[PDB]
Amino acid sequence: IELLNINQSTWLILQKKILQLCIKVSRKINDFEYVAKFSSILITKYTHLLNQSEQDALFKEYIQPSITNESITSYWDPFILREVVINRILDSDPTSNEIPLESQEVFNPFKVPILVFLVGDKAEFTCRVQNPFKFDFTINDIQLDEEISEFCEIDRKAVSYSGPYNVKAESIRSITLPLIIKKPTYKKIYEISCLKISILKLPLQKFDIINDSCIYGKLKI
Amino acid sequence: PQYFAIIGKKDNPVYEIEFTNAENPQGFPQDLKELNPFILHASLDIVEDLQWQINTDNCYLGKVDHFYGLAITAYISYSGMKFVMIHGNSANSSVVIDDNNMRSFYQEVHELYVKTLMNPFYKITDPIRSPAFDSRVRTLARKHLS
Amino acid sequence: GYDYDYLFKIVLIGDSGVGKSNLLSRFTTDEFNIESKSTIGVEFATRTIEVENKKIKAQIWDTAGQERYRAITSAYYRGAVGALIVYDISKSSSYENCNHWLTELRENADDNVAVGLIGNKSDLAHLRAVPTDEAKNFAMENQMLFTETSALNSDNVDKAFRELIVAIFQMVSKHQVDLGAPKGPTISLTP
Amino acid sequence: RSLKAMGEEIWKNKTEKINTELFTLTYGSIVAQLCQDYERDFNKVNDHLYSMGYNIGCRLIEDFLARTALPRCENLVKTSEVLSKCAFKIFLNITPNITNWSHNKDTFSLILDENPLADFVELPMDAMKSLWYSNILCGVLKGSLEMVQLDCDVWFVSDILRGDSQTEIKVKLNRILKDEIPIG
Amino acid sequence: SDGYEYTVGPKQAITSETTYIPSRIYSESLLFKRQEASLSAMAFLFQEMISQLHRTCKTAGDFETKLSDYGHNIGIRLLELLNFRASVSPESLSNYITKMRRRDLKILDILQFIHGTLWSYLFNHVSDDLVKSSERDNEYMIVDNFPTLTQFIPGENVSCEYFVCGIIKGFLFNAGFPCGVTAHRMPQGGHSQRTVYLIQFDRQVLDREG
Amino acid sequence: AIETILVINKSGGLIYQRNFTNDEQKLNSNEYLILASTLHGVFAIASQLTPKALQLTQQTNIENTIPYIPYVGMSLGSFKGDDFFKEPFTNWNKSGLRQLCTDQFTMFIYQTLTGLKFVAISSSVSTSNLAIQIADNFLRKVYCLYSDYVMKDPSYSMEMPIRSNLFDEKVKKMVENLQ
Ligand SMILES: *C(=O)CCCCCCCCCCCCCCC
Repeated sequence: IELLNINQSTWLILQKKILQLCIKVSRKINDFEYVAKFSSILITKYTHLLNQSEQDALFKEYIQPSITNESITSYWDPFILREVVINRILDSDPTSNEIPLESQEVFNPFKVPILVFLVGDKAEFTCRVQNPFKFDFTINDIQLDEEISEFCEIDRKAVSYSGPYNVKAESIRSITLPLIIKKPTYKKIYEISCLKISILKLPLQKFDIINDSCIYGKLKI
Repeated sequence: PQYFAIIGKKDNPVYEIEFTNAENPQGFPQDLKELNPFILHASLDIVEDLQWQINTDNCYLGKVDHFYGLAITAYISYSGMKFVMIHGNSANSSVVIDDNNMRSFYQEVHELYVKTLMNPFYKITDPIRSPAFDSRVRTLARKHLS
Repeated sequence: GYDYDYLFKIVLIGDSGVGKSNLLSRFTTDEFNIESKSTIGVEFATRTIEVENKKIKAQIWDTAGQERYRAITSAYYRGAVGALIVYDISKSSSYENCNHWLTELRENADDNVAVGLIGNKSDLAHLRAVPTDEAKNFAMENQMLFTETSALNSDNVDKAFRELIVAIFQMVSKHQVDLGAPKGPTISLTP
Repeated sequence: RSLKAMGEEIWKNKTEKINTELFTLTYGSIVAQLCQDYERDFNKVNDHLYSMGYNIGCRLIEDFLARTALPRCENLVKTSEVLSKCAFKIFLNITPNITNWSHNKDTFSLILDENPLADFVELPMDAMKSLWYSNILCGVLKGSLEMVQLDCDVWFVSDILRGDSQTEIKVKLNRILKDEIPIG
Repeated sequence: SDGYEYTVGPKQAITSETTYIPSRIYSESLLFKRQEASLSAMAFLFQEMISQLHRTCKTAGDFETKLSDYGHNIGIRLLELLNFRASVSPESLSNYITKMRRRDLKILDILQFIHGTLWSYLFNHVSDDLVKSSERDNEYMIVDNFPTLTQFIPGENVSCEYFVCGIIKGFLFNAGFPCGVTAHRMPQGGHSQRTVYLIQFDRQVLDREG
Repeated sequence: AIETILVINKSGGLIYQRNFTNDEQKLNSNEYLILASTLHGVFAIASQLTPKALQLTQQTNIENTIPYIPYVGMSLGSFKGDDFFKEPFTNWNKSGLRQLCTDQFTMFIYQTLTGLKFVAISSSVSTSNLAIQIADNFLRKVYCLYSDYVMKDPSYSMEMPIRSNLFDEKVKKMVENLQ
């Protein structure tokens, strides 16, 4: 790998073929370490050169056992979950609940939303998860932060009853959840983009928020 | 058959193609199909070595490298573009390269590269993704290569 | 002393009898020829100011037309970049003409011209024939600065004038950036 | 001679020439980097090139009309004749034709027989329906004819690079604003 | 559809099988069609492009790099093509040629080529008095008595001339000769519109040459 | 013997006051602004003074053409050849202040079609028509130099004060030959 520039040359087909032989030999020897470490590189860098057949084969053969044997303790891309939008539902008429207001010169004319929740109004947390690969995985569970933790979290039993969230091959599939609130904030606007997720029974890894292109789309509560 | 490629200074291909002869239209059987990029990458080193030397024409290098019956020929243009190709047997021969047909082939392919380099939207790193270029190169291959 | 980088033309346009002649007489570089208002239509005042290291020269032309000046009074706004609409808070007649004055200004002068509106002689509190509230509301509807002035209430016109120029500068200032030689014998390699 | 032999002589021996492959390569570099800078938003690319051409023309009207000093055009005929036969002739070796005069005589079309700006060009496949390549020409036309107090609108309707054989520039006079200095 | 498609790899093309498309650029030859135009158009494009970079930039270094990059995209296209024309000895152009200009693979040959052919193409007259300073270790330099492109640009400072600097920078970079080319102003000979493009080569080439 | 020139952009306002005198320096820089603007205003106001005899009936579109003085300039930039032009041309300001003659000097005016004005103060006092014919040609050479070296300038905003060295040295070369 050092002879090439896997980690001066940009022959992606050749680099893919070398990485394929590398993982194949690493599995030929009883070494579950570099098989994992190179499969991660192969299916994070050269993901738009493998056809569906080889991608499915590689995922079922060399990456899935890497999941089972606790070889990798993270996820491959940071580009998952483009959109993280949140809202509040008005089940009754608008008048039922309203937001408090919280109570000889010279003129010249030549010179984002702040989400609000009362304390317990039922909210709605909709996140759009994008699958770039040619195989379909599943999300196990979702969590928020430590800084804004225990403030407006999603309900653990709710997500558990909802069960594992499959995501299709190339989709931008959405997940909608309820959201409980249990603490006030007085006057201190707090951000929400830490957003821990588990994927395929892995440890809950942090994932930031990324729009269509790099700009961090932050909303705050 | 034959397998021809155009490669830039950063050692990435901007074009690759393979020509049969209609007797065995699957081309190189199954293993040389996998082995073409690596043998050509090997030959690239010798092409680079001859790139900067003294010794008449020096754009056309002719037979530069050898392998299991593969004749590897190369041509260097002015921007470091390397036009390199490998000729194989018809499943049994001691294949030899023409001295003028491939010369003129590289002359016209370099003509095509020169005139498709000029347009402002084409960068050196990006590949030559042009159906007109592909059609012109293959109809040239029919006329000159064999 | 041609040190100024830019030269902005501004018209002190206003109604007759408004006291605008006394208005511009305070802030001046008063020298040279004077009393040229009746000579053609105009009298001239100038000033150099510093605006983040770019010296700016101003040209106050005080156009006036009584009964005969119809075409040239409009032609003097060929390339005017500022306006200083002068009115007086003593009679509604002077303020009533501001709509026509602005209409002619926008029709003839440069497109999207900066316009201020100055109320002369605000010391007189006995004949306030128009309220500052209505004047401010009128100022809102055109994106145009407003002020009222008096001899005793000094510095107001000066600060408004400077702020008008620095407002115009942001519009007609294209951004300007402040844009080891080989020493020794030589040998000629030409063929 | 009305305009033909006049402009022919002006271009023949009064002008300092220069190779135009330099000119077209320069313009190609500008319009190539514009796409990368604007992230392939070809509508805004066209708008930026329009501003480019307008800023060109606002100055260019002082070079032409000083190198020839033609009399003031009256109405939509001699102005078209100069604009076709001398204005483009002095600055480039092209004599574009005039076509499809409207019924009311308020619009006309320049046929650009040759376009030295777009000499060696292929637009990318994903931009052969939005990008007007030589929008700088429309910009300079609009700026010049506005500065002669002949305010008008200029646009494309077809280009040789995109599809159709003929390459067009539609020029429509909006209004002759009557603020042309005191007497000119 | 039949393009290269670098993701999938080299497609299989049968030699025996042929319907060409009207590309409109590959069919158009490039022999030497002379269509010389006025210097005024070039000058107006030059000053407007400078003005647009002048707005976009924030400092002298930004203006430096941006104009150099703008000129760097012309040398890339000139290097192949000008040599290719010079290969012609007095329809497909390739059926009028037997051998090419070799490669100008030497430092002196490439620099002499820019002295002779490139400048004669660009400004219609060969450049004057190519020199190398034999003082520090190596400092080549090409001097012009009257730069055509930036002639109208006033001011004793020289920064709007780097268009040509980028042209030579690209021409040398694509030929396997990295450089740090930069312009300087020096009146010597009563002209005072005299400009020296200093070429400063890199250690790779310095080791390569000997 | 032209001693001074000055040019007015489109709406008044001096933008060039390079004085071609040995050593006079009597007039302040500031008052030339009033000079140029007053000349502009007088140019405007003389337009509506055509006598009514010629107001309704001019019939004089044969004299507007101006003849070609051969080598008024000297003995180039964007232009090339022995001289900036060879043919005669036409007058543009046919109802405006063209000349102001005076015992000690003479002020010639040349108006560009777009609106620019060029003013030439000459100490020399030519039957008052040949003087105009010399002056219009010379001022159009100055206008050609202006279009060459002020319009094709990046660091020059439109209709603003002129600050250049090519332009001033070139017009100085132009005038030092014309005497
Ligand atoms: C009658 O009123 C005379 C009008 C004169 C109009 C002149 C039009 C000039 C257009 C020339 C465009 C040349 C292209 C330059 C690109 C840099």
